[PDB]
Formats: sequence, C-alpha cells, structure tokens
Amino acid sequence: AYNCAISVICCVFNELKFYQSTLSEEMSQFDFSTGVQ
Amino acid sequence: EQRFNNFLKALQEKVEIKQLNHFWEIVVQDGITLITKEEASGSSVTAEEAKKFLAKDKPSGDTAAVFEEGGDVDDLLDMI
Repeated sequence: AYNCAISVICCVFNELKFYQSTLSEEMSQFDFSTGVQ
Repeated sequence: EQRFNNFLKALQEKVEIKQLNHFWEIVVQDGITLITKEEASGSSVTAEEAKKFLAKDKPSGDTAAVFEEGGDVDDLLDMI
C-alpha cells in the first residue's frame, strides 16, 4: 500500500506537504537447410 | 470619551475576528457615526476613515479547514 502511495505521490503532491548480406543470406540458407537457428 | 474610544477599537476588532452572516457590515453601514476616537481632532478623523473601511483580500494557507484529516481531502480535490 505504501509503495502504491509513493507511486501516486510521484505526480500529485509534486510540491512539499506530502500528507504524512550475401554472406548473411548464405548463412541463413545453411541454417534453414540445417534447421538450427 | 477616550475610554469609549478604546472600547470602540476593542469591539470593532472583536466583531472583525468574529465571523457572522449578518456581521458588522450592518453595524458599519450604521456605524457611519462615530465608531472611532474623538477626543482630539486630527487623529480622530483619520482613525475614523481607517476604521470605516475596516482597514484588502487574499486567500492563502494549506490544511486550515475543519477536521484536518479532511484538509488533505480538500487538498485531494485539487487535481480532477
């Protein structure tokens, strides 16, 4: 509850008084043929 | 004379600090006749002028309402 109160204090009460490639293509094709990423 | 002059000062400040609906406004609008000192002139007239208009207005101060645990609620109602 106090963490949620801190969160809601983060915006309201901003003041005081807080209320206390070809090679890449080839590699991909080889990986696809191998079926291993 | 001067005794009732300081009495007038005391009663005027007492009604001022008092808050009423039919407050000294009725008294003042009828208190157009000698609500202030008159024993030595000069100071008498200027004091009468000062006391006639009761002197300003400006609101300030946080958490000053009834039941302060609602004053934060009053502060709570300031975001929408």
